[PDB]
Amino acid sequence: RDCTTCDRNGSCKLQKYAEDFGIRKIRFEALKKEHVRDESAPVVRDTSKCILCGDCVRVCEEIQGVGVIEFAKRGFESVVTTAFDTPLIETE
Amino acid sequence: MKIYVDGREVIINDNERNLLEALKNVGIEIPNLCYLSEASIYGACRMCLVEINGQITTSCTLKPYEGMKVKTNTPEIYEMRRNILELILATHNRDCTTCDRNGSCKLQKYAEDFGIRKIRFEALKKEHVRDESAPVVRDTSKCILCGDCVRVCEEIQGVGVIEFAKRGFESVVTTAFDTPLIETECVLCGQCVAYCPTGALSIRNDIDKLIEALESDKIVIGMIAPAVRAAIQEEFGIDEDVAMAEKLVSFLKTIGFDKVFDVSFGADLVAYEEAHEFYERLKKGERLPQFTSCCPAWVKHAEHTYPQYLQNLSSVKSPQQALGTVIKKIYARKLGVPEEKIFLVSFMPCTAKKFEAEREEHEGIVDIVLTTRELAQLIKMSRIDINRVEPQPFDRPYGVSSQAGLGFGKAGGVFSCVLSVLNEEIGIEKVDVKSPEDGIRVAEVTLKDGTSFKGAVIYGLGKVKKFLEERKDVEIIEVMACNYGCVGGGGQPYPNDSRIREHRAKVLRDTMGIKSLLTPVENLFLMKLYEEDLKDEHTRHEILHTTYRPRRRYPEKDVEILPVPNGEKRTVKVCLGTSCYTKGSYEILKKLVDYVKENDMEGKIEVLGTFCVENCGASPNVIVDDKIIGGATFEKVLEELS
Amino acid sequence: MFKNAKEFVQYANKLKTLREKKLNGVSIYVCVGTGCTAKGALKVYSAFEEELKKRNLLKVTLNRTGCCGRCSSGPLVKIMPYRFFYSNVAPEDVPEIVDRTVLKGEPIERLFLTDPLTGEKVPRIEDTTLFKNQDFYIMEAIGESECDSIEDYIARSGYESLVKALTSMTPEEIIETVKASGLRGRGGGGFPTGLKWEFTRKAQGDIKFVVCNGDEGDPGAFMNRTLLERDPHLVLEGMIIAGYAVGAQKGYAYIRAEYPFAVKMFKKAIEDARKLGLLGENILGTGFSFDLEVKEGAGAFVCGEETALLASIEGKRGMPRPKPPFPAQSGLWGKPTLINNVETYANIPRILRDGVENYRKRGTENSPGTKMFSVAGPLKATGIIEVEFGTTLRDIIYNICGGFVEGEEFKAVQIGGPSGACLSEDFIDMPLDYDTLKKADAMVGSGGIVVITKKTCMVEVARFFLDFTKRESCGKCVPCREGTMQAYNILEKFTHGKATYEDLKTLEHLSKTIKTASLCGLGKTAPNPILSTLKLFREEYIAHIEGECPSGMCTAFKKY
Amino acid sequence: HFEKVEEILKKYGYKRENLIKILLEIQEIYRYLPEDVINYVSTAMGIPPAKIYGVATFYAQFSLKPKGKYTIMVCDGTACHMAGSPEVLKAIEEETGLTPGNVTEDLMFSLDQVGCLGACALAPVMVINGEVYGNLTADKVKEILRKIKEKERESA
Ligand SMILES: Cc1cc2nc3c(=O)[nH]c(=O)nc-3n(C[C@H](O)[C@H](O)[C@H](O)COP(=O)(O)O)c2cc1C
Ligand code: SF4
Ligand code: SF4
Ligand code: SF4
Ligand code: SF4
Ligand code: SF4
Ligand code: SF4
Ligand code: FES
Ligand code: FES
Ligand code: FES
Ligand code: FES
Ligand SMILES: [Zn+2]
Repeated sequence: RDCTTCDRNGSCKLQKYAEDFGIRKIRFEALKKEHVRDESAPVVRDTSKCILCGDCVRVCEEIQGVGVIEFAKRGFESVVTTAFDTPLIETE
Repeated sequence: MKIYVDGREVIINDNERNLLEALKNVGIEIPNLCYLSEASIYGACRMCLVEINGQITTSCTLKPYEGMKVKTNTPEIYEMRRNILELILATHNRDCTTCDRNGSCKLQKYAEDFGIRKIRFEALKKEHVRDESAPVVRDTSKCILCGDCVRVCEEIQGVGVIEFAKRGFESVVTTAFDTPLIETECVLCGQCVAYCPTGALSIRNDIDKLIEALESDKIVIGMIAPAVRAAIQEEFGIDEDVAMAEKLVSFLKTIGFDKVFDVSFGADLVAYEEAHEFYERLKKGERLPQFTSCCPAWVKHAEHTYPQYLQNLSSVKSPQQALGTVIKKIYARKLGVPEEKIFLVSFMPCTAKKFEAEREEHEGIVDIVLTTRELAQLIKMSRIDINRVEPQPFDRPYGVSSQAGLGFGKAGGVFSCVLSVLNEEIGIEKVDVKSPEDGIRVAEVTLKDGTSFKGAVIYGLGKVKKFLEERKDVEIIEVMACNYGCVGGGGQPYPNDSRIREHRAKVLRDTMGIKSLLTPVENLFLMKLYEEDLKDEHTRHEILHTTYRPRRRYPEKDVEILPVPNGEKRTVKVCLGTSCYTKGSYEILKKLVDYVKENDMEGKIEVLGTFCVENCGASPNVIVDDKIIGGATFEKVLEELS
Repeated sequence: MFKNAKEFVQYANKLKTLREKKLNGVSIYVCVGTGCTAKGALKVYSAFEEELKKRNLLKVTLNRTGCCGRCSSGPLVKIMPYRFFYSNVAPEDVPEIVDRTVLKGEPIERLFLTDPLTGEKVPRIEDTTLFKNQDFYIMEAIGESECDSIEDYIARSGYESLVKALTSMTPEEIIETVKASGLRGRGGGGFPTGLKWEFTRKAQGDIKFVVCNGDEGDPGAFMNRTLLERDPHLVLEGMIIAGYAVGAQKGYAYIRAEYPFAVKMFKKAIEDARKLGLLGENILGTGFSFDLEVKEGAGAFVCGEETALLASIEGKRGMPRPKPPFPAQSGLWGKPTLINNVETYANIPRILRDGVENYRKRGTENSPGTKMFSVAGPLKATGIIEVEFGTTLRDIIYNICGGFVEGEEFKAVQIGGPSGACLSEDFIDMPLDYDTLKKADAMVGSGGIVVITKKTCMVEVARFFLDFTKRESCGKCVPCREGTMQAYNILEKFTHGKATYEDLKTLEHLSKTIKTASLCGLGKTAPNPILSTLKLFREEYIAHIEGECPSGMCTAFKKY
Repeated sequence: HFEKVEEILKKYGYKRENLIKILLEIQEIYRYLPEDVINYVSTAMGIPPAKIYGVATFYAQFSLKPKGKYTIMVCDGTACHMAGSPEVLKAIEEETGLTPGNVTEDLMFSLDQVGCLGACALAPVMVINGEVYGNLTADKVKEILRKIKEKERESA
């Protein structure tokens, strides 16, 4: 939850619901996730903002035919990433 | 006056204070973080940089002169503006999802527009303050130190409970000694929140309690304030709408409210009671001038500032408390259900009503008070088109009200309602209204028999002091803590400027216009309530009357050396003044500290420090069990401790 | 003298006679100015008191004098009939002084002043090479003037200029002569004082104010408090003359509460002047009224700003505001206010007594007069010195201060504190002036000087100055409040040997923002040390980025 | 029931222009600015407490915590800083476990870093209850702190 330095700031559905639902506190603990940040390529990845909707995976595979990003691990550790967390500039 | 902006001819205005305002009037916007509300000033953000004659300067403090060449956009100015914004954002608590200004924050919009995506500066730590003890919540980690709240509380509200403290990186807007806002002289008017451009000042959200109550087996009963229906339409980007209250009733019933009532009925009841109380006071010529008690912020202000006028305050409780007590004590019996089974929800435009509902004299009557913004959040969660909602009337028997009752939502409402009640009981020959100042109105009222009085209406706290000091020719005074009355309350939708408040007052006037019955007595349900329930004066007093007590700070705030959080102890306090320090005081303190270092395994002894005890010239003074010793020394404090 | 100038002249002449009578006899002066008292000047005065009383031979007079410009040379004492100068006067050898000198008069070689240049001992300070190398115009009668005596000041021709201005001249001609003299603001800006007086006088308003800025504007300078403790009546006379010139009926002196001696001395001077009639409802029966009051400064560097000073005097937080409207039109409580430094007011009566040509004989064609400084750092002779506006850094450092201590070399010099400049050897041979060096990225400043040696790290100097500025910022505007702290963080990163080139570029680009976008002068000059050291000592910053510190002190990497 | 404070307020006539001087006097009397005392001053002068708190926390001479029995005043001026003041501060910290602006548990020591004391010839310079120790080093600072600790501990 750091919207000032986000590209979806002002055009984020989650931000709009957080505003509308009146969420002013979180009684749920901010559990620690093995988040992945990548800045090697012009396309920048940051899994700490990911809601795991899966749209990017479908876009890359079905629409673009590359399929370089895909769901990895499972449960609370579910993450959309590249094979072996390889930097994007080093993949296909 | 014609000027050149970026090389094109521009006509600004004949006489202007500064280049920034002149260009804004033209329609040329210079980014800045100084103009944030009506209580804003210029000079702090430093983001309005323009170039003129080679040197860069702020446009908010530059006088526009004819034939001036100003470049508002140069690479140097871009670099400087981005640097300033990054400086602001580096130390700003950037959690917008849980912020109360999310989606309506200028700083957030600038961060979006300036493409700030990384913080080149360190997010350095400050000694931030987090005050959640009052319905007004303070979080200085989101503060941009614009100073609008200070000016609002001092120049507009006249309380001055929040001020700038420290300097430099530690600069913070706070109360004295970081005291919790609940324990200060704060009246909880919420105007600082209404003017705050960030989430630093916010209202305590209580939606979770409402949801858990609705989910339970209790009978949830809601009542809406007159000024809530005149402003809720702003949150959805729609224009004025009469019948807003009825579609609000429809929505509330849809989400699980068993009964929804109108606080305007309580307003009419309060006006009736206050009219009779005021008439008795006049005919006896005692306890004058009278003060209305409908504004809890004004009540708390009087308790803090005018302990002598606490007997002149109206005994009648506010419409919220009056109607809530009526419900809990009469409607529950009429429904044959225990009072524990009813959950009373109050939808108000005021942050001080949250405090009033928690007052020791009103305990257990109103369960939760939700502001207009919180009701708008409730509507937005459902995602229903409230515009398309079919209206339905308020539930009976507390659903109908008179035009005078609905007039309570704006300044001059309770006085007008009282005047209507008096006119109906005993005609009014003529009312002559004067306007000494912007927010002060004085009326000259003559009754049919010949007994006349002067009643004054004052909206906006901070105007009360001068009027009470210089004017003694009135018998009844209406005080509203917020400008324009409750239409500009702390809990109203943001922004909450004066133009929006005037539009809200116009909307409330239009809503009043469609009311058939004009005075409280014409309200048949109200006369019924008196006939079968409030017949005798004993129950009427126990139901519609309250008491007021003075407020004075009780601060001990003495130095804590080796404190004990709780439990039976000895609480030894050592004087630390210069006179006592002159011989032995600090050395005795060292002896006691070492004694409790070797002895006093438990919290039996509390070595404590206190300032001068007004016993100078009598040797070092050490307090024991709140007793004076004089000539204190380690052996004497020991034996007394024995 | 409480009626007209004739009795004042009679009083002054009789006091001159009395002063000459006392001087011809045996008398003692102990420098009780700051620095000497730090070394035990008060104990020396007490020793003289007790020794001369137990022997009970007081026709000797014991007096307290002000700073004599040799603060480092121990407590300072001199006997008048034979003007011998004593240094490092321990309280233990005072009986020796009384026995050997006061009664007989034998010179004491062991207790004289050394000479750093020629390496010898001279009996008299007036004959000392350092004394000759200086130019004393404000500092008069060094070591033989009573700070706590209006009587002595009058006996030294003091207060004559104010009488001349009142009885003879009119405010217009006073302002004209001040403008012609070319006196420039000593606070550091150098703005012509005559123009400021004209601005204040021409301002529309019956009631006006005169304010004195006692602050040194530097955490390493003590020139202003030294001047105040030396001759409080000189500053008092300057303030009264300024009030008469600009038509003010009220004056405010702003002295830090941190200086008990200066505050007490100025209060005593004001009380004495009021008692003698120089202040009150009617001064010298000329129809002109004026009073003065000392306002204690609770301590805030930002209070040296004009607007911040005005806010502090009124009892508020010392918060500056956009300068226009200037204080010369709407200052204290909205009334016109004249704000000048202490040394400016000290110069005023000196200019009035002398002429314009005589005043301009010293200095240059743009900056006539003298400049009192305060040299510190490792040097043979440190303290308070006065030089004309034509000297070079080398003259002060070596010829006047005697040079560096054996085993210590010159690296750089600070000339204006945090807001000043960092000058290396390349600019040492530049004549001090408000214009000659104001264009070469430098400034004479308020008057503080500190010498930086080869064993001093310039990155550390920048970090220290930025830490000072970060602590001193009032927190009103974003650039100063935030950027000063961020720059201090970056400099701390450099100091701890964990900085990078990106940090260097960030600091460089943030300094320009701080300098340009800041509201007042505190933030505008906040990055002056960073810019100075970057322009003159870039290789040291680069070395720190490589974990070297060629000066080798930053305790961040060693013995690995 | 405040008497000396009332005397000061009457002396300066409840004028806010004299607020800083009043606070100075009150500090010299109480050794600091207690919350109760300035609440009383606020009530007497008709000025909100927040204003007095803002003024008090803006200036350095005002302290909200009691001064130590031995108030240490270390010079942080330019000459003193380059002469080894950080070493003096580190020695003070490692000997008494405090940093500038803090006080010890038993109020025995308090520390403040201030500007030039006018004795740069003695750089680094330290002041303790008006006693100035010049040409200080870590060894000397520790020696003098230990000596004063023994002297006070004696009590007698
Ligand atoms: C942070 C700061 C501190 C200052 N300190 C002083 C000072 O101590 N003495 C002084 O004369 N001017 C000081 N100044 C400059 C004055 O605010 C301003 O120049 C004033 O007009 C002095 O008048 P003068 O030029 O006649 O001396 C300071 C300015 C700033 C921004
Ligand atoms: S799953 Fe893919 S598209 Fe969806 S939020 Fe995460 S990164 Fe974005
Ligand atoms: S005030 Fe709230 S919404 Fe605005 S930037 Fe800060 S956290 Fe985000
Ligand atoms: S709620 Fe009202 S009284 Fe309280 S701090 Fe805000 S503006 Fe001041
Ligand atoms: S709390 Fe809000 S209104 Fe007050 S200074 Fe901070 S940002 Fe401005
Ligand atoms: S005027 Fe109305 S909204 Fe404002 S504090 Fe009083 S009751 Fe609340
Ligand atoms: S530059 Fe610094 S001292 Fe000057 S007004 Fe801005 S924050 Fe205050
Ligand atoms: S608009 Fe903010 S400083 Fe000019
Ligand atoms: S100082 Fe202790 S009783 Fe006053
Ligand atoms: S204070 Fe004594 S010579 Fe300077
Ligand atoms: S710099 Fe410390 S006494 Fe001068
Ligand atoms: Zn270094």
